[PDB]
Amino acid sequence: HSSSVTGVAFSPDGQTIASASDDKTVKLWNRNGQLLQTLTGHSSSVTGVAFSPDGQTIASASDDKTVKLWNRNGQLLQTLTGHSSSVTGVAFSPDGQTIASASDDKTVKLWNRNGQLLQTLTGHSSSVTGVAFSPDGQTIASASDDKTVKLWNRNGQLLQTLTGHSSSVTGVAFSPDGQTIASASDDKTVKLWNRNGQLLQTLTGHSSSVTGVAFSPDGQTIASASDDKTVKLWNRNGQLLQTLTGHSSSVTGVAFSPDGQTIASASDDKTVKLWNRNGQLLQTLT
Repeated sequence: HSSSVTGVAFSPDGQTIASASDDKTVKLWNRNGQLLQTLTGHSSSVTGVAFSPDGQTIASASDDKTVKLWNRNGQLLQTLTGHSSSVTGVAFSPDGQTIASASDDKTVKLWNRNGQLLQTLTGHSSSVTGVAFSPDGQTIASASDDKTVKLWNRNGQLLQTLTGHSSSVTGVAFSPDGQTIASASDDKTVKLWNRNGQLLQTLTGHSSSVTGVAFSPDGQTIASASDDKTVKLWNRNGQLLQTLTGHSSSVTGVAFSPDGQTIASASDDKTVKLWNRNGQLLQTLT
């Protein structure tokens, strides 16, 4: 990548890594660090990327106000138009049939893979910064600069507003068993919540804004990305397990391999880095 990497995701078998960048591309990489494809078509910075559960479809989010759907070989399949400002994040439903997009226009939109707008989730009072599907597919979680996470059903009905962060919420993730919700915030914390909206834990330790959060596939490990240039690994009890050091600028996103053994981090230093659960740096994708 020729500019900041803004997001990273692992394919379902973890053999392919997808990276989003301000250079307006998504790049696809093998686990061994070889560049496989560069997906070209967005007209401004790409802000996030997601793999479909089948590993065949890639979704990308962009400042050009669209989501694009791509196949694993780089073909553009759909352009999802409807947001009135920058799209900041994207997620697939667990059945791969629905795409959720987050936008500076203060909404989440829901789309089918044919590109039809299914629903607009309205309620946030400021930019929406990230979106996640519950692993049962029945709930949508959104993160916002209005300092909240909101939970929604597919009907667009607001279910819960999770309040407590003292600054913008930058990202959101469901645990693989759907029992826990993690949120990242400019207030330098990750907070863990249950589905009732109750705060379970506040993870403290990062020295600057937290930009993204992810669960291991067994839900036992939480990874957080920060402007303090680290990824931190945490257990469910909130204990800090590791600090992954090596990026030379802000870390913007993080993801786990499907066996939870490898962590991918995205950075403004224009790289993706791969790490072991032990905290050891493994590889750097440039």
